[PDB]
Amino acid sequence: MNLKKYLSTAPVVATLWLFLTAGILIELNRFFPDSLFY
Amino acid sequence: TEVFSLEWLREAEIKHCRVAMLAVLGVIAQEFGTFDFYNAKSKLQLSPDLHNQFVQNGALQQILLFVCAWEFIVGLPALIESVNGNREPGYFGFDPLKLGGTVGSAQWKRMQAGELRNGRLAMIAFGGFFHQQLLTKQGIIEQL
Amino acid sequence: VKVVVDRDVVPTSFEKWAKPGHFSRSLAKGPKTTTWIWNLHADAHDFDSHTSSLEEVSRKIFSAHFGQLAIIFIWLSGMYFHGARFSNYVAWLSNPTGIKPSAQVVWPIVGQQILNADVGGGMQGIQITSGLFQLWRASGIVNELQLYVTALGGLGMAGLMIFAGWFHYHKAAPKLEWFQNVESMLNHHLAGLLGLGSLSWAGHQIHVSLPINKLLDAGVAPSSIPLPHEFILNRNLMAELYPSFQQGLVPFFTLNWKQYSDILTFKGGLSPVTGGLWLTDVAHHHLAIAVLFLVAGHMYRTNWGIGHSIKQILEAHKGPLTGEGHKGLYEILTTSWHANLAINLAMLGSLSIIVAHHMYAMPPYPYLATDYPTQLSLFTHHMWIGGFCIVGAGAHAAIYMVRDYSPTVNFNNVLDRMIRHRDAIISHLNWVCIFLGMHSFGLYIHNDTMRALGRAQDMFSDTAIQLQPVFAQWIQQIHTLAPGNTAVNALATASYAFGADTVTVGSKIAMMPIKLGTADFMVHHIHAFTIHVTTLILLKGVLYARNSRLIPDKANLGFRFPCDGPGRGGTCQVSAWDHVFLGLFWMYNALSIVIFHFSWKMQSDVWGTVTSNGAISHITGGNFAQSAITINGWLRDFLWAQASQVIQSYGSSLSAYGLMFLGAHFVWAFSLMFLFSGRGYWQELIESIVWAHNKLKVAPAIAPRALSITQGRAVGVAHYLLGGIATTWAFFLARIIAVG
Amino acid sequence: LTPCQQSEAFHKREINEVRTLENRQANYEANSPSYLALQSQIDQVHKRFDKYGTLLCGQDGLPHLITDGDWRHAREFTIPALLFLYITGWIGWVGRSYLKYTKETKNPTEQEIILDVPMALKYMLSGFLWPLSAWQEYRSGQLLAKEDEITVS
Amino acid sequence: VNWLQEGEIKNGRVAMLACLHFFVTEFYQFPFFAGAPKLAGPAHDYFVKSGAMIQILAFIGFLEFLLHRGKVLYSDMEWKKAMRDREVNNGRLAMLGFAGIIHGEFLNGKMPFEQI
Amino acid sequence: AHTVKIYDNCIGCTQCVRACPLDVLEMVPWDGCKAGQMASAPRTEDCVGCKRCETACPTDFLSIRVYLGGETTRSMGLAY
Ligand SMILES: CC1=C(C/C=C(\C)CCC[C@H](C)CCC[C@H](C)CCCC(C)C)C(=O)c2ccccc2C1=O
Ligand code: SF4
Ligand code: SF4
Repeated sequence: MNLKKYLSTAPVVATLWLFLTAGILIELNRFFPDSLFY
Repeated sequence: TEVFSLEWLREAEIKHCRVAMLAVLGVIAQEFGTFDFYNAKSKLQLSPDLHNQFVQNGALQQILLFVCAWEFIVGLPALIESVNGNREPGYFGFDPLKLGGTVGSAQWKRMQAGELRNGRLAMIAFGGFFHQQLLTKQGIIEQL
Repeated sequence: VKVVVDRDVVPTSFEKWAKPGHFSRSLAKGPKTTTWIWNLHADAHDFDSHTSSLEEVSRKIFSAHFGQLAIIFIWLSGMYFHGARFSNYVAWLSNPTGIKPSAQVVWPIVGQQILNADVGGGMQGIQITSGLFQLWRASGIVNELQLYVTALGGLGMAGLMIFAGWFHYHKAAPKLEWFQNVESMLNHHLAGLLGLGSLSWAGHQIHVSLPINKLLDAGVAPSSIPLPHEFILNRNLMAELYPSFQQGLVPFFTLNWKQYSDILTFKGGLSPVTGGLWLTDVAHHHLAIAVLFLVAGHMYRTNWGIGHSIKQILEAHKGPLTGEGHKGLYEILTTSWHANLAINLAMLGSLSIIVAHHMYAMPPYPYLATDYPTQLSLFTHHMWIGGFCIVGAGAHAAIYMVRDYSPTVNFNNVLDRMIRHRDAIISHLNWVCIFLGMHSFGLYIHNDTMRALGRAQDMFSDTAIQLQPVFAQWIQQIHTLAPGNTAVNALATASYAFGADTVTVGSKIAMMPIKLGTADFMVHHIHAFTIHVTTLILLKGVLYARNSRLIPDKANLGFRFPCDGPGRGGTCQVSAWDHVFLGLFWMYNALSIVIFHFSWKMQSDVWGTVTSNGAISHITGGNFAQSAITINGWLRDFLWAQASQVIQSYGSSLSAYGLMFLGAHFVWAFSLMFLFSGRGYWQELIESIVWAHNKLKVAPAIAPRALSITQGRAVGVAHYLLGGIATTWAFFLARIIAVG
Repeated sequence: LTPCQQSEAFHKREINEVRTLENRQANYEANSPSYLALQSQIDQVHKRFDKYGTLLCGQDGLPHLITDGDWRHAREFTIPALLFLYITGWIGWVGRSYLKYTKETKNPTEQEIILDVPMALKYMLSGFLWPLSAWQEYRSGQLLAKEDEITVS
Repeated sequence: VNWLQEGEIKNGRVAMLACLHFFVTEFYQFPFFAGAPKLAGPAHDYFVKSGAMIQILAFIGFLEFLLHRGKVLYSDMEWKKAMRDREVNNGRLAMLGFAGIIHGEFLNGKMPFEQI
Repeated sequence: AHTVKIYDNCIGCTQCVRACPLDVLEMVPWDGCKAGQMASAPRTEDCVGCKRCETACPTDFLSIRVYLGGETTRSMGLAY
């Protein structure tokens, strides 16, 4: 119960979302290169 | 000594005593046909070092670790409160609990009948059962 | 002495974690300001700013002790792991010279794989300078299995301490009576920790030395290395490697101690095989320290009635200039948790510096002297650690006069006098600082003038013969003649930095008779200048923290306060915490000059190479025989020639130490934003942005405000240090890898 | 300034960079598995040069580009690497703004900035088509503000 | 809460449409002169030359349809139960069934789970 | 020395003389306030101008102003 309130704090939510944003980019530069088509 | 800490302590004991018994009744069951018979050539292919790093069993263990997660994510809230999850096994057990209490006078506390002894026997016996067979290659001294 | 426990005081509940700022009702009801966000973390560790019940403050700091202790154990358990999964310690165990140290690998994501330094041993990665490989070799660790078992054994001890700091609190709790047993505390720290600790490790390096000494120094392969238990299971193996083990604790009772002379010796100097101190001298050393601590650990009253006590010991020391001397110091240290921390931070801080000196002087680990990057890094590492610790000693010795000093309860007329003639202490230190400044740095201005002026530096050569080789030369000569004469049982000096003309080389120079000269008297007095100024400002913050002449009502404001106002001409930055804020800066200058001195003087005259056609050729051959006397040589031949090893590394694997070098100046100059401007202008700067935030209502409920006046300076010193260490951290780790 | 597939002074940099990498490459045995990954790394190096050649690039070997809006080089500025930043950043910004609209009500304003129910963070996905709807709501923001600002006196 | 309810239900309808969207095609690409035989054959066989043009046109048209369906939902001033209570349940039952149906074909041969 | 000027925002909560170090201000009966007190500074010759009353001053814009003026021995707070 209260563990979700601690999970809903600003630092925990911030680190969780920043982990998502950073991991997506680590996987992006590891998988396909940007195709980019004129 | 405190409430909420000893809660998880006694729970973890129960949450693993059944695991430390189905595994014993699983490791013995899988090796019931190969316990002796020339010591199964020192466990034969069941030796963990001989396994190929669990090539075919790794993708299966991942599925098991996934389902087991939500299994315990049902055990975490089913313990919370009495209603729903624990209440229906609650009055179920109360049907044998009433007869057991009748055999044991006023109430006969079932936790003294065998909640702690089974819980600790399974843990200690499985801790020793995992060292004698999986944590000793060279004996040096005879083990008795 | 009594088992007084208050079982169950604080329950185990996530309720407090749900409230951001449960530790203080002032930091809970009003989180309407941005400043509250920073106050929640600034006071998060100021435990004396919450509740005053000492039974709870002692039950909030010993918790933080076990918490920090668990963090340290989680930190150490990973070091044994990194030296097994991806490293080169086993290959380095077979080939120690050609294989450079490494225990950190990178991944192919954004082309960062250039950091994989080619160290050898079939494994690429990042070079390490933590001394892990030397410590592991001195511990007898060879196989990777011995790394993983130690790591898995570290996980258990790390978990037990979390379940201990969560035990004596949410589960158990000793009373307040358990903490006034300082007499019973020193009887278990000097005998149980120091005593049994110096004895337990002593008993290890007696049975684990031969896998390093009488094996790895002979020339056996790591596969041919026997097992550590095979030596214990068969006493005759130890008996053959050391012809004293046949007895097996028989002359130990007969007092025929000389029969244990195969492992217990007092040789001195270094070993001409390993590269550091003797592996047999350290075992005897720790045995000698262990018995001394087993004796020194029985000095205070337990519950049997015998022994002294911190009480009457201090109640007996007097002195004419002291008056009611030393009395009450028992009540000083047994009542304020703070009070113990400054003397601890002071002694332990100077201790880290002193042990740092003892590192390079006599290298205690095998293959440590030749490993120049590790040696250079470790010295300055503990150097800066003790710098922070001693300034923390001043930070809290300033806390005491403000938070826990009373003119009725705790009393020492010595500390009274330190505050009664307080204006005399700093006056003495002030004149000492000025005399050591207008000369030590004055002579720098003088010599730098003599060179650019012309023939004046030429006539300074005779004075360059003065001071240098005039003092401290006879001390080294005492140590040359100390063995044999004043040390009959020692066949070598304290270190080869003392023995003249005695050079020990293992394909690379380990130690050298550090021939002082030219400008060591100069830099040592630059040190003493930056030391006396640091002691002055911190001791000023200590004894002026209570009674101040300018503002008499000083105790009302506090410790981490801005100031008073524009009155009296201007009261600005008068807190003792600011004497620590600036004390961090003069400590910064002190440790900066000391690490410069140590680092560069090493390769100037100590570190070098050896050939048979000649004798000794340094990496930089005897440069600071002239380039140290003037300020120009410190950036003409020192700060200038270093760019060829930090920048000329993008084509190699040392490119990160150039990026951190150029990026540390960024955060350092970023500190120049907070240390120069004021909150008034910046607070006028938010309200315009808040106007734009009120235009679209995108203004947060948390009202945007500037940083606190004190928090801005705390962040300013944080960046002035972080940006003022990472540059030399990248510099000390730049040349020493290229010239290694 | 000529393209690099015709610029002979760019391919020389590819050869020179691989030449500097080759001395580090040949000191170790290629048969070792811990250094078999260097060939895959130089494969990444090789697979990187061919795409940039299509973009006009400096004759010096330093590959330049275009931001004037030229339709032949919209890939380096205008369309991809630019517009997505605007959308993605503002998909976050207008989502934050919608959260700012629901930042009042009865439950404390400080509680609704920091300790927010995770459900609002899960609703963030609402902004698929910000543009004009966000323009309407930002008009309403300026409107309901009714020029209620600070004194600045 | 309410936001999940709305999503969790719209996606349940999308599910119920997805099974019937594949029921007509799969029953057309298995028997009797099927334009697509085995599931492994026509996995990505191109057709004509434009191809992507008719795909992006279908995308734009469907986007405009949902655009109007949403803007109409904003208007009307709608509103400001047991059938809704059963629908809240079968929506969750739908979302977790339609991921597994495709997870079947993602097993290549629908047999790697049971060892061999 | 410094020039003490009292605004008309006074509530008379005595915050001046409570904060004030050397008692520059002074509470005087007044007929135009809620509590009935008004701050007045007769000993402005001894004022130092440390500006600690503006902190304890409640009003939106402070009620007790002290404009920085000349500096003398009485206003420098020096003991010599
Ligand atoms: C800039 C500055 C400020 C203002 C300092 C501020 C506003 C600090 C800003 C730091 C925060 C952390 C940046 C804002 C970032 C938010 C926390 C959002 C982060 C959300 C995710 C990225 C996690 C002062 O208050 C000040 C006071 C006295 C002398 C000089 C100065 C000074 O120079
Ligand atoms: S500070 Fe102003 S409002 Fe407060 S008591 Fe003094 S005059 Fe009145
Ligand atoms: S000017 Fe300074 S001394 Fe005078 S009343 Fe105000 S705060 Fe007090």
